[PDB]
Order: sequence, then structure tokens, then C-alpha cells
Amino acid sequence: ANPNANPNANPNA
Amino acid sequence: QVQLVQSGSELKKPGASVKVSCKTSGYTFTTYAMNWVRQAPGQGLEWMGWINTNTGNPTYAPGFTGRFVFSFDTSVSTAYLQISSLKAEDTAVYYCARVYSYGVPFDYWGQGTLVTVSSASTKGPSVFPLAPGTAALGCLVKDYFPEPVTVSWNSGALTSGVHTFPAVLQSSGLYSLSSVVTVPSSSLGTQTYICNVNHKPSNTKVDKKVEP
Amino acid sequence: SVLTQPASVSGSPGQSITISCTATSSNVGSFNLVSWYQHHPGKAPKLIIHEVSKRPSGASNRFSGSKSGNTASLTISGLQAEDEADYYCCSYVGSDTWVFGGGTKLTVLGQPKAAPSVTLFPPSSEELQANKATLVCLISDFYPGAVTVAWKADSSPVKAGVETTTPSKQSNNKYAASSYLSLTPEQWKSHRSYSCQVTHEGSTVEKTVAPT
Ligand SMILES: [N+]
Repeated sequence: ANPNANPNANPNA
Repeated sequence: QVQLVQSGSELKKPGASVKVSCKTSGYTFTTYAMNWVRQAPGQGLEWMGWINTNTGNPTYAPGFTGRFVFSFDTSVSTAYLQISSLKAEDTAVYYCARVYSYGVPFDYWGQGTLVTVSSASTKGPSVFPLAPGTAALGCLVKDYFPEPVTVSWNSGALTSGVHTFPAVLQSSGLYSLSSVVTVPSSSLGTQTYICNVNHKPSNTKVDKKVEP
Repeated sequence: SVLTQPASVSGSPGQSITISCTATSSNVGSFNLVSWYQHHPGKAPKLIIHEVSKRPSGASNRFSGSKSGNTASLTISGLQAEDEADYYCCSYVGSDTWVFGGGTKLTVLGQPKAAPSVTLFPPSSEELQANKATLVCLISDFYPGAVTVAWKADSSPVKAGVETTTPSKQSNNKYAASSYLSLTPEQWKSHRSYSCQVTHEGSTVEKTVAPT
């Protein structure tokens, strides 16, 4: 699930 | 400046289809995800899902799988929400919203698009008088569809003491409202009182004399 | 709802208020991707806090966010009338999914309490000629904007045929509502009287009408 995403990352890979 | 501009209000019968557009400007459309959020009457915001504007992959939350389609057209930097086999419970304001990052989701929102799903058909109102040291009298504007209705009194000359109440939505799908005005009791018999009711969607106006 | 917020909070101008937001499941993980949105009905929601406490320069410095355990908290200092709105928290929950809390209605008590004025009309002669009967209960000038409406036939309660609106803001910033009871002409003339009962802040105003 990876809930602890990097806040700076862009989900729109 | 970043701008999300959605299409206008929709009125649909159950089983019909609808397509809401969300046109963007002020940023590169394919750099950021486009999310969709719903607010049904009397409820909070509900996240519906999103579409990756690079891959086209859509993600639908539980509750919005089966009849909903997110899409986009990069030639015009526009995202779309389409709903098939509309149900009464799809009635809601639908928002598009950008996600900048995981840290900053939903930084820019569209203005919202109201989608109303009802089995009711256009119908003009039935207007009844509400007969009366002040006296109150009014008009009952019954069983009409769709919204809106406007009311005045004595062709707009009587504005003081006038209160027009927002309409109630009946379980049948039709609306009703009332307008009441408070006037000197000594005026009953001196002054004629007429409510002017206008229901543009049915091309109907009604002027109803209200007397003791 | 994955994020629990209080349904309503109230504060008076100049005070500070806090809105809590507690995660209902472990899907939030670190619970470091919490955002808050101000929503005035009819306009688009506005991002005001992200990553628990980060305030974009475009939001007022009277808004702050904090966290303790699994409870995120929005605090509004120097409360002003314009702060009156719905507030939603929001969290990432992994798998590229987001969720909104249920929302909190923030009331800014910029106004003294006001008991409702109630006006009750019986069915009109005309309507009775059409073999229908509508009782019209008009409720105005109350604050804060919350009432419950109950109807009685003689002394027995009645919920069937009752349609009641939500409270709407009046121009004077008090609140209005209306409630309708649909009956058959026979029922209307069957009973000695009907009553509309409006409860507001624990006190009740009741009006009665009779066919007599
Ligand atoms: N809410």
C-alpha cells in the first residue's frame, strides 16, 4: 500500500 | 494562473448518461493528475478517484466502479467525467481537482458541476391562496418541476413585508414553496393582493388574487 | 468515514476554535499527509493546510494545524464571520487513494439567539375543491439555524405526509424553514385540529388550525 509516500513526489508518474 | 473550469449544470432522467468537462489552463496538463470529488445533498466531500494524465490509467474508489469513466483530451488540456446508467443517488455537485504532489493534493479545484437525476418531468405549479395588529397572507406554489420559481406581489409594487421561502423537494420529485406577506389588517378590503408566480421552465406565469 | 470529524463546532468572534480529525484505520500509516479544506457552499473548496501544519502563503495566518497520535487538528484563531464554512480534513491512505473526513460545520456566533416566528395556514378552499389538502407551516427569524418540526393531529403525532426543508439563511442573517403536511380532505375535516410544533434550542413553539 505504501501509505508513507514522499510528500515531494508526484503521483502522476 | 492555474484554472479549472467545468461545464454547466445537468438535468437528467434515471438511466441517462452525462459527461462533465474540466478544462484547464495555466499549467502543463499532462504533468499533474486530475482527481474527481463529489458532494451529494446533505453530505460531505467524497473522493471518487483520479486519472494519470501521462499513462491514462484511471483509479476509481470503491463506490465509483462500474458506471464512471475518467478520461482526458490532451489536444485541449481537458479532463472528463462520464457517468452511465445514471441513478437518482448520483445527484451531486461534481468537482475536478488537481494534485500537485502527495504533500499538496487538491490545490486547485474546479467550480463544481451540479448533476440532478430525477424521474420527474416538467410541470407548472398549482397556485393556491393563503387567506389571512398585522395580517399575514400568501400563496402556496404547489407541485412544480424543475427549479426555479420566482414570486412577486402586486406586480412588484408590494415589496415591504414579503418573505418567499425556499422550496421543499417532495418524495415524488416535485417542488413546492410558499410566499407570505404581512400587511395592515385595516387594508383588507382597501387593497387588492395578487402574487405573481413565474415558472420559466414550464413557460407558465400565474397571478393569484388573495382575499379574506 | 475513515477520518472522524465533529459534525459541528461553534465559537464567537475573536475566540479560537479547534476542529479534530482522527484516523479510523491504520491505512493512514505515518499520518503525515494530512490536508484541510475550507468550503463555502456554492464555491469551490480551498486548500488551507497540507502535510499536517504547512500553510500556503495564500491562506490566512489565523489557520494552523497540528497532530497528536492519530488525531489531526485544525485551529482557527481570531475567529471572524468569514470563517463560517465547512471544513474537511483529508489523508493519503496508500495505493494512490485519498479520503476525506466527514466534514465539520463551523458556526461563528456573531448574533444573539432568536426564537422562531411560526405561521400556520390551513388548506385553502380552492385546494379542498381539488380533493387535496396541504397545511403550510412557515418558520422564520430564528438563530442559530437549526429547528426540528413535528406535526400532530389533535394530540397524536404525525410523520406521514410531512415534508420539511432545511434552514436557509435569510437576508437579515437569521434563518427560515418551512414544513408541509399533506392530507386528504377527509382527514383534514376528520380531526378537531392540527398543530405544527417547532423546536429550537430546547424550546418549542406550537401553532394550531382547525376546519371548524
Ligand atoms: N459537513
